[PDB]
Amino acid sequence: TQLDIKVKALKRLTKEEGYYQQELKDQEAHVAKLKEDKSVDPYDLKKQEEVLDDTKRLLPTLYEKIREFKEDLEQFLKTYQGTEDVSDARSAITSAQELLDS
Amino acid sequence: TQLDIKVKALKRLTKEEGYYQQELKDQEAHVAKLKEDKSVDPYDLKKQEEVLDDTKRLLPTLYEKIREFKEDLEQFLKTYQGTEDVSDARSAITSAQELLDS
Repeated sequence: TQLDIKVKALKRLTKEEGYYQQELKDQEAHVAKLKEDKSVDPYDLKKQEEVLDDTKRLLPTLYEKIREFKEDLEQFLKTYQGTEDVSDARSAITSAQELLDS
Repeated sequence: TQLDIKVKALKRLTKEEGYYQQELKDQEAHVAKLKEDKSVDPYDLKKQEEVLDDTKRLLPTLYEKIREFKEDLEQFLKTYQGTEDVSDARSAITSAQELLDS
């Protein structure tokens, strides 16, 4: 059903954001360790910093799509006359909204 | 040691590529299913295709960094005089090279 497709599209986008946020947190820990050790060569620290920057640039566009996907689902629900239970859809919208606000 | 830092830097990049390659494979499976179903609204399919395209854009820059990190490690080894066992380094270089050649 179209409802099901729109809900899964959003649920899968928010799950991916979580996945990417794990990576980003793990990379920052690694850069923190190198930055704290003054015996580390600035070039080896830079290689790692430049990689973090790349990962980070991914998030902005991801949040742009989470918003579109959320708005799409919300607009679809305002005129929905079907018989399906829309609780999962509402719950998906709330979780996405929480993320955008955080 | 500087050797260990360079080896790890590279090994973590090749492990990241594998992670991102899983995400990509899972997204194409999803888009594939929506593309076969002709009952699906062009816009819902498009939402998914656009996301796939983004995921893909991430790989090229990732391969560029694997090569740079590979070359940095290879260059470091040409003049290495330490006492550490460099088998792990050579092994890291080989896996990275396989990836880039595939």
